[PDB]
Amino acid sequence: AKGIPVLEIFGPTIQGEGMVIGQKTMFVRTAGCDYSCSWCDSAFTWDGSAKKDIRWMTAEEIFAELKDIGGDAFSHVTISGGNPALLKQLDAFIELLKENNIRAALETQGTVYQDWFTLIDDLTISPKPPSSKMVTNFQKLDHILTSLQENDRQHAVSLKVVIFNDEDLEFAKTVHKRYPGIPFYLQVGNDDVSLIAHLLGKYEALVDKVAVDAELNLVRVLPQLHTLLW
Amino acid sequence: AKGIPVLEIFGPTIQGEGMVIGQKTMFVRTAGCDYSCSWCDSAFTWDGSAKKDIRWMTAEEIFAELKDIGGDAFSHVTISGGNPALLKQLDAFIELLKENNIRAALETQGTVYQDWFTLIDDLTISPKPPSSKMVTNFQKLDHILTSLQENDRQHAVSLKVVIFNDEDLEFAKTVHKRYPGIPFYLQVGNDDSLIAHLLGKYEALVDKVAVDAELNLVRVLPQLHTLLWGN
Ligand code: MET
Ligand code: SF4
Ligand code: SF4
Repeated sequence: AKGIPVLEIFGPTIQGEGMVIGQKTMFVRTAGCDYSCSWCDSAFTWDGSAKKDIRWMTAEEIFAELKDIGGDAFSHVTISGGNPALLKQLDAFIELLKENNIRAALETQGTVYQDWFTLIDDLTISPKPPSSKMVTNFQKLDHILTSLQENDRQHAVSLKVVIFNDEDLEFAKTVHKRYPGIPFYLQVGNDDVSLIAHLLGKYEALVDKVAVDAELNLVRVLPQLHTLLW
Repeated sequence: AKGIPVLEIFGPTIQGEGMVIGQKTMFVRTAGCDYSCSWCDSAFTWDGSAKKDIRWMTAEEIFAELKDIGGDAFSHVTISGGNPALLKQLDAFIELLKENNIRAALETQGTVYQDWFTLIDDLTISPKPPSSKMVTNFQKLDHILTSLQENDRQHAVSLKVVIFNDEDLEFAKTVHKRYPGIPFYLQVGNDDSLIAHLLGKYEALVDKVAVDAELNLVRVLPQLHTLLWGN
């Protein structure tokens, strides 16, 4: 259990949200989360239901399976969870992706810092809104973004906040106004219920609210391309 | 100086494609295109259908109307056409946007180069595929990207090639392999329900790139503005 807890490896596919939306990438979803958000779409990563399905793999084993699935049709890998920032062992895998000249992306809610953050080309910090029933530690969020700006990583970091209600939108203003020099992405909240027409109505409704708000000018409102496709 | 040929000024809205998709911005559409692409969705910018509807405004007049439409709910302006690169007069309007601390974006096919290219925060070079029946001058395209990489503007330039068939996809490989360092974008072409048809075209384009080894550092995106409001 000294390796990397891997849950699923699939691709190539398109990143459907965030800073690198549309990027063709391979996904390596790891296990473990320090959050228990109310609308966690990947609860199996932390509730223990997929504990038996965990495959503790080394860095070279993950890369070998990435080549058996993606072949040579990928140059970008996305690590997700869960909260992959909880795993310090990922440093060996992120370093392995760099040796093979492969760009790496990762999303974390911003509760724990790792030294290998400086190696991520597309680092997404995603603070969770109050609708998740999670308390946001802005002190730890400050330390992470400050450490990234000191290590000359501003070009690789973005902020993404999912919006389910008007209270989440006010939370996004607090995060955006606190870190003005960081690209800010607003994502539409998904409520599992022709859901494609229901989602474009939710996306357009969020765009209309941001269009009239003067405090959310340097933001990017995006939907989830994956849920619209599949 | 000289007035800027403006066709329409609206916003705030979101950018629906490419380098800064989803970015809230104000659109300032200029007139004049040195191309005549067969599927030009903005034919009125160059065919001469709306010569009377052109307002030759100065840099201060355009910025004044931007504040009347969007007020303080915008910090990003996108210049579209047409081919705004044919207008040297835009240097005054872009400098005015930088003075007011406003980011600027522009998309051009990449024929003519201007000095104010170094002032664009989100510059998109969009070479046209063979389906446009246009001839791509790669010798003239190399000059633009070389000038940007010399003026330390590689962090603000991207390539975007719209795809309608398999022949356009092979043209995107030639452009992507010719400029590896520049971020590359693939966009779905619209035949012009429309929404359910474009998703099938976007899904089909994703499946083709998913098994392609030459188009790896590529972002495949549709037209978001068409999926919400259509034509
Ligand atoms: C759909 S990928 C993201 C899943 C989950 N919201 C996370 O933070 O990892
Ligand atoms: S951070 Fe993501 S994976 Fe973790 S509980 Fe929240 S939604 Fe689920
Ligand atoms: S370059 Fe763009 S605006 Fe100009 S003719 Fe071609 S499609 Fe139309």
